[PDB]
Amino acid sequence: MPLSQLQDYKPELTNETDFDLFWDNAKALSNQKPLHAQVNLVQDYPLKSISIYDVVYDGADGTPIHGWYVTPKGEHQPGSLPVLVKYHGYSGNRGYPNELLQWASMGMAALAIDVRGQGGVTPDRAEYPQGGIPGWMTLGILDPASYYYKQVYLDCIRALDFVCSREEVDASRIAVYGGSQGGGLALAAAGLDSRPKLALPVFPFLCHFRRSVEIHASGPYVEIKNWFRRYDPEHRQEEQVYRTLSYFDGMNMASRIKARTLMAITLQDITCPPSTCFAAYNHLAGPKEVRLYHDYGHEGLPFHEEAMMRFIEAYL
Amino acid sequence: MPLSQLQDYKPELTNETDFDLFWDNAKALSNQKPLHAQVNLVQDYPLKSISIYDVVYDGADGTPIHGWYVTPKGEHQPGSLPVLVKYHGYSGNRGYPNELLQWASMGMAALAIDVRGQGGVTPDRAEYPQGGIPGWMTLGILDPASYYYKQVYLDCIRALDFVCSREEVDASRIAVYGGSQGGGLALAAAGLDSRPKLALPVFPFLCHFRRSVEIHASGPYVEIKNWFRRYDPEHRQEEQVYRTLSYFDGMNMASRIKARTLMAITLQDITCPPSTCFAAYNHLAGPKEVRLYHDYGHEGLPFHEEAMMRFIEAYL
Amino acid sequence: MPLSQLQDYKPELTNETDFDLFWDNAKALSNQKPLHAQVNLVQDYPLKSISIYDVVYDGADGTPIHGWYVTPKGEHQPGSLPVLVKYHGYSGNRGYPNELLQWASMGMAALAIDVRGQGGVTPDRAEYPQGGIPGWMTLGILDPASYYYKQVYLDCIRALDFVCSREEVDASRIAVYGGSQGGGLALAAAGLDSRPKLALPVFPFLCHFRRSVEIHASGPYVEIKNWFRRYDPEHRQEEQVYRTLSYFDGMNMASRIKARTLMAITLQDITCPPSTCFAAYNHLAGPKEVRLYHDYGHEGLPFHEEAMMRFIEAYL
Amino acid sequence: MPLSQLQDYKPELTNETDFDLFWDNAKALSNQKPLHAQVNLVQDYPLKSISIYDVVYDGADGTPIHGWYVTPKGEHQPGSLPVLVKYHGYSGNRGYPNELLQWASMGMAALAIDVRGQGGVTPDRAEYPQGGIPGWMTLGILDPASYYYKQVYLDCIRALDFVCSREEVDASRIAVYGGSQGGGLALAAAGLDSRPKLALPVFPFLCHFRRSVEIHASGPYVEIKNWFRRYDPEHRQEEQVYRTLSYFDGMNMASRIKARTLMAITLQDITCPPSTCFAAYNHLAGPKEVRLYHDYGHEGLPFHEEAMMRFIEAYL
Amino acid sequence: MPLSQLQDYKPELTNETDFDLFWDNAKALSNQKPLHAQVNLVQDYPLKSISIYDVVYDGADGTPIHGWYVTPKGEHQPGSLPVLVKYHGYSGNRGYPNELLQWASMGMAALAIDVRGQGGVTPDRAEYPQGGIPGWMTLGILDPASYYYKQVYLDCIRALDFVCSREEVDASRIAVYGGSQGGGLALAAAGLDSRPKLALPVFPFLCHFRRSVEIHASGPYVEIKNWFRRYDPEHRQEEQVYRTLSYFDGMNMASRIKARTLMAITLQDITCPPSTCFAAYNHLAGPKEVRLYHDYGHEGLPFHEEAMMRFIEAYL
Amino acid sequence: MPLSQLQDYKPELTNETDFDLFWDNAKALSNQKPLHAQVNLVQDYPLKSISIYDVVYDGADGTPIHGWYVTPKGEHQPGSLPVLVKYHGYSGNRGYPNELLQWASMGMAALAIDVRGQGGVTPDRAEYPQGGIPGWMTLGILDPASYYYKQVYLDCIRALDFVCSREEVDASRIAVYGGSQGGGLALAAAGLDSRPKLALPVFPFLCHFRRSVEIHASGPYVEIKNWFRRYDPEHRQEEQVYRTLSYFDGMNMASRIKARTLMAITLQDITCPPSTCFAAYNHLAGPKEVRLYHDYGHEGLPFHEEAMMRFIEAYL
Ligand SMILES: [Zn+2]
Ligand SMILES: [Zn+2]
Ligand SMILES: [Zn+2]
Ligand SMILES: [Zn+2]
Ligand SMILES: [Zn+2]
Ligand SMILES: [Zn+2]
Repeated sequence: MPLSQLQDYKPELTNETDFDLFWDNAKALSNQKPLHAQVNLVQDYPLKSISIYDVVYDGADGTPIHGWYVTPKGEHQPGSLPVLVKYHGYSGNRGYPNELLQWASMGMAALAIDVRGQGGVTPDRAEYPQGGIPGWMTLGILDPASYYYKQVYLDCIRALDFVCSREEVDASRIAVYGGSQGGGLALAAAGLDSRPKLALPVFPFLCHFRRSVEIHASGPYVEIKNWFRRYDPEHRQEEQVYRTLSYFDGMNMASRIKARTLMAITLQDITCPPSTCFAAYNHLAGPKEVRLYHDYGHEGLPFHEEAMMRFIEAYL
Repeated sequence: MPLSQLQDYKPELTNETDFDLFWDNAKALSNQKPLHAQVNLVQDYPLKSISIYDVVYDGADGTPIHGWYVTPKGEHQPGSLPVLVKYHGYSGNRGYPNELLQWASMGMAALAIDVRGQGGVTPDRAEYPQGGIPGWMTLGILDPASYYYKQVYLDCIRALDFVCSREEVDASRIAVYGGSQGGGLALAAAGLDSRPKLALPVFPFLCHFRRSVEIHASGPYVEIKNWFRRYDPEHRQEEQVYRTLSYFDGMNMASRIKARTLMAITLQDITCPPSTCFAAYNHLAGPKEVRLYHDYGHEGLPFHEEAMMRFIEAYL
Repeated sequence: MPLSQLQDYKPELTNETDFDLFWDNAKALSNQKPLHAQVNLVQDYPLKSISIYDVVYDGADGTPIHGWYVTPKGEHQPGSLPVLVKYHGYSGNRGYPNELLQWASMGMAALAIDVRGQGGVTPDRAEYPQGGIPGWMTLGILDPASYYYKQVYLDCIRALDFVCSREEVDASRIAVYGGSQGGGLALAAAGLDSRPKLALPVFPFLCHFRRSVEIHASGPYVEIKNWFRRYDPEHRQEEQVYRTLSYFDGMNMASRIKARTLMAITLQDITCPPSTCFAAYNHLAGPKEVRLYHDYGHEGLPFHEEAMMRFIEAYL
Repeated sequence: MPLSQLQDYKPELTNETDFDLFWDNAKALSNQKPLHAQVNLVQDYPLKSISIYDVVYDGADGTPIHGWYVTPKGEHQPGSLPVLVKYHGYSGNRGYPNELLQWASMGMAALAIDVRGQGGVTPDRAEYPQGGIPGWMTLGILDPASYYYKQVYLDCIRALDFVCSREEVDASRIAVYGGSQGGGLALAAAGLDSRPKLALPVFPFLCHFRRSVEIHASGPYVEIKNWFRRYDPEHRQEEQVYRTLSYFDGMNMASRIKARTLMAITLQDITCPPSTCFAAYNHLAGPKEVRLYHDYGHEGLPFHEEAMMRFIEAYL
Repeated sequence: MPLSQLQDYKPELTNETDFDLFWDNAKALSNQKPLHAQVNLVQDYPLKSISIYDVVYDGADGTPIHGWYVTPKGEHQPGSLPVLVKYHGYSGNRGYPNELLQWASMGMAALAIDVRGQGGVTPDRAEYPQGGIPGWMTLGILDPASYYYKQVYLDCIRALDFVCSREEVDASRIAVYGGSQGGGLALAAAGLDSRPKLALPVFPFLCHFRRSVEIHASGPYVEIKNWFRRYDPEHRQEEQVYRTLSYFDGMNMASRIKARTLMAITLQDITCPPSTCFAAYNHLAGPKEVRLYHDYGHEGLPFHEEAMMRFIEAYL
Repeated sequence: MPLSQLQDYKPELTNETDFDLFWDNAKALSNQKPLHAQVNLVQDYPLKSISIYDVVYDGADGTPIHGWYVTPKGEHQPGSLPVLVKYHGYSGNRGYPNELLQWASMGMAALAIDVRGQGGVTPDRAEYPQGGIPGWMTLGILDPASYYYKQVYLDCIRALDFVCSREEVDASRIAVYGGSQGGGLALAAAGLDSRPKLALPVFPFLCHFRRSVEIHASGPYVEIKNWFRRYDPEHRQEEQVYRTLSYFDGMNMASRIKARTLMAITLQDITCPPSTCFAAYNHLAGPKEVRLYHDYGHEGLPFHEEAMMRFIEAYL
């Protein structure tokens, strides 16, 4: 897709008429299950200008979700610290505490959590009706009530609960952030919950699934293709598959975001094609900015750090 | 490693002292769990020379294992039919019933089963303490009691319980067969159970783990290397990782096989490298024969089918 | 080409006005040359349900063409058995007798032949006026009377004469099938001869030659571009190259097919692109069905075996 | 090379008798050229807990070398701040000020400089006798006095003079750090200068040149091979090429390092192969530690940040 | 862009209003530096049929440009000999004198020169305000006056002055030739100077710069993309970049060429895309002819030698 | 293999006892069959310093062999011109008359011929008993009397009868030259016939077949490996295959060469590996010289032309 085409690219929403009903039912599941947040301070870490906490809280179905919570060292009044909540890339994990340093040295608290079952210490306790393709995208794909990303989305909202359980945190100054899957999950946390003030998705995955699969996006979108290869080579269940996926689709989530958003889009990206990123961005309901990186694909953006900082200082 | 060294290659066993104890505990756990076999005749399949059953039995933890059970059509006396159990490759499934025809046309019954959680309708109900690398090789890798392949090997022994429960089947004429993961599973079945008379591993996976990994074998062995990359970059838990895997290592299973064995090894194979295949082959306790395909890798072997037919006709 | 355009794609036929006269003359060559069939029962083969014959008969120019002819065991009444003729892929051969087991267990005969000069025991005794590119697609390319595929199309017709010469065979129940080049040869056999009742081409090669070269199909179509590279850099003989190949083109054959046809088309195929396959399917002159496999390329299709067996049970 | 041998690989020093005399003459010539340091406070950076200066100093031939110099915010006591000098990888640059954040938040000053002529605003004003291969590895390669890395190794040392000219900086607590080319530059700086107290090379480039080229390392070592291709196909000038490179070789620089060294070595690295890194490590004249990452090549080492930081805290 | 559109493709010229004034200011400053042309006869080169000279003249900034100059043997009259000047590919050099033998066996003189800085003995003495990407495409890119190909273009013209100052040579029968980079230089040579009678560009590089970058052409055009990556990720300096490059574009030069031009264009070339070559061709102002090699990419064209010889004989 | 042991690598000759008898017999038949050479002068070729002839002679089995025969223009005394015979690379052809110009300008006659069946107008009249792999390496491989290179070798010896039958040629000053397959044919022409004075093989193909195959050389040796994949997966026919190829092997030919030889060997060559070329070099019987190009693979060698020209001046 050429560029002035991408910038007006606004395909029709795929949300089923029961989208909000499905979600507030899923949120009722979460409301009945307490956080039971365990927070243990790490004192053997060499950075020293920040406080580092090892965190675990219960997901809606009892899965213990692990994170790192970091603050500036020193005394903080109740409701004084802004907070950034960071979600991570497909197969990754909470990372190391020092990657939250930038946020803490701006005066902010920050949280990085594991996505259940991925390459960390957080397991996946949900049960699925059938097997799948290596990875997570195809687990429970035939029914949205059992789909892998239902409990993931709920784990991501309960991270906002954890931050607001801390009295030093200012609940009116929450940003959600992430690259790729991380960016998908920030769109969903800002789409499903009212509390986030800013969203900063970078090349978000989990957007416009039908198109992503159709144009042979690389990376984890190929799992959905491999699903059809093994389960349904004539595409007879195609409709059930894309219907299930519509409830988690970032484009549908974007139509319900009122938070101010800064999106980063990379024009040579073949894992999260920019037409899927622009699909979501142009359905954003609140004010928004975009950074277009013409010659970058799915990879590190060291220059984007400073743009995110400016944005946060201006509006958080 | 050159061919004449391949066949003198007999590295030390890595079985811990309690290998047999770990397994007969896991087996006694399976012995308390009835199979609850359900069978259902497929009506209107194009082949009318065979009867085809859609089959489900419970694993030891209650997971419903699906399969296909195929016999020559018509009457058979109790205890008359020899039987072949087929196990499938990594990520695959029970396949299609026409792939078991060959066996039925030789007057045999045959069963193919799903491996739990892979590309089939058979899910994985076991719980793991942590997440993992996409795939199944790293689930529960820190403790053999909770490791993925524990319940897989038990499902595979329970496939022998299923075929032995068929009244038409002759329980003294059972063969176990599979390629790659399939071949590893057939060495497990024959290693952990006395009933199989023949074992037909094709390029068996799950053999000589520490060598597979260190010589940088491609395919699923790479998940173990990626475990290290994410969880343990200085290899401080390498000892626990390879002691977990030793309980499941086909080289240690081979040492308890008394069945007559026909192994295929492909000399250009970078996925199940031939030194790891030879290492298990050179520890087989019973009679054995090998087919060496010099210019083939990890790929379909059209000529091998005939070689297995002759072996089966001669000895089963 | 996008799926909705693909299905309606029906380009102009390239057949020259003397297309049927050429083939009439080429068939008169075949009429001069008797078969001299030799049939020899294969002994000690492990499948005892079937009788397997090792077969040779002469091509029109005298080339000994070898095959496997397989029947159900025991005697059969004159004219009783339906028969399947199998043609193989580019560089392949007659295969192994066990690959025709499925047809015998359905109560049918079957025949698999070598294509002349390819990777079996059947040489190519035709003489060509010039050299060529490695392979067979460019031999004699400047004159259809001397082109590689004339004597090949005639050996394919003579395979049908071989089967009708068998006492047990029913001439009114002949099917022809094959994949890739075999699919092309099946199209040729049904379009040039009236005897075949069914045709089952899978992603057929030798279709819409000028398109297949122009869009840069991989695999053997590349030999034609290489021909221009070596013999005709400026495309001065372009019109004569495409004229020669128009006489062998499956799209032209398909317009003369009255047999009922089941075609498989793989949508990601880059060796036999689907626009070229559909170009033939949409010129077929008899009843037709298509199976379209969205996420497969040029590869094995284990699900298609059952679709073919059903088609043959229904219609042969 | 297998691991235990690799850990003890200590090949013979290639330094000419000349080596210290050559560098004595090059350094004396540099000391005739004032620094002419210019420093400009960056305003309107979003962080605010650090002071950020845009920095330029003269190289020994007048080239204006650019950098970022970063301190914790506020005034500091004379001679109080430890300092980290970071040199960058092949083709890169001084990066972004936020990348020096972690050093500053430990109480340290930090300087990141451009390597002359590579991907930043610092040109290269040195003149060379011939042309060369794209890149910088082959510029002046027939004469050590005109070789690209002579003015580069002097620019790096003059970075130590710029930090020492800052009143806040403690000259007895200097650490030199870098990855790849930067690891190479760090070994040179610590080897040709007596001021660095710590060296932290990550998979250093510019070590054991003759072995690097002849085991066909990837990356910029390829430029040297291409030099032979273009200028000397039969290797008649090879002894002059390797004599030149010997004055720059990290292994020869290591035998002159008395500073305490922490080296990161990647085992699968094919750009800076592990034998070349180990050759240097085993010639280091001071106290040393190694981190050996088995499953990592030429890539980011995020776990390594924590290890450098603990090392800086115990010893800087 | 398909074949019939390619041929008519005549995009708008990008030359700025001051294009002619940029170039007569660059020539003014070239005019003031005398050629200082020196020659030197090579002794026992094995071809005795030809006179072989090792040659050196000064570029406009005193860079000494080395060449091979070849004439038919013995002494010649004043003004008798026609002459062909050959420019070389990206990163290459003057070649070997045997490569000019064919032009000399036609009773011509021939000159092949090094392009400054590339893979020969000729250095580059121009100074640039910043660094660059490895290679030469990005040196001085922000400023037309400081751009790498300014002095290159001037050295290519002064090659003309060198041949025109040899007594044997006939200034009215000058041809300029070369492949890829050489093709672009030949374009610029015949477009900036009145003297060449014939131009023979082969798949010229340095043509239609914006298009070459935007369609992801391989080879050196990718350096301009890597420039934006490293220096300007949001393309805020896109305009100055392409402006600079417009002073050097073959398209703009070709407008001013009144000489007679034979252009080889390769339809599968991904380094020098046929659209950019046809853009330059359809802007030629004098007579022209084209050879369109359909199945050739960026490579040797042994058949094109004869065509160039025919064009020369007929018109030089 | 490392260079020191390459230079002393002289493995065992694989010639059978009947190697000389085989070739005695094939040459006796060849000697009974006249050449019936036709020779027609080419007109309107732009060069003029040369006389060019289109040539055709009969092979020993009746294939018409086509070539180009080139001399200095004008008349010449009987027996006065030395001659170079050029054989081409695999899939190639006689090339263009301008590529012989170099040899003509030295005062020589030059002949380039076609290899039967390859990318020219020369067909292949031989009959083979079986099929093969695409290309010509496998044709007739189970029997030396029918092997493809038997009649090629004889046609190469008949190129010498053709040049000796020309009045102007000096039969005592024949040189045979070629690269890759051409180098193999040069070695066979010098090993089978007594007339050539010089041999100039460049990276000879057709050497030490068993090694080349078993170390996985790319290019046409891969045909022999593909022969085992298709015909003989378990290598039951490996000694018949290598016995056939031993009759054609350049290493065995080299044992019988009396002529003076200049060999170019490329050290990074993966198509014609250097140990296979050294195996031949080290069995040469007469005097010899080598040029080792250390960083070159299977590609053009523009510096080698001059060294060959020096060799020919010195010794022809
Ligand atoms: Zn959707
Ligand atoms: Zn182990
Ligand atoms: Zn056509
Ligand atoms: Zn050295
Ligand atoms: Zn432009
Ligand atoms: Zn041999």
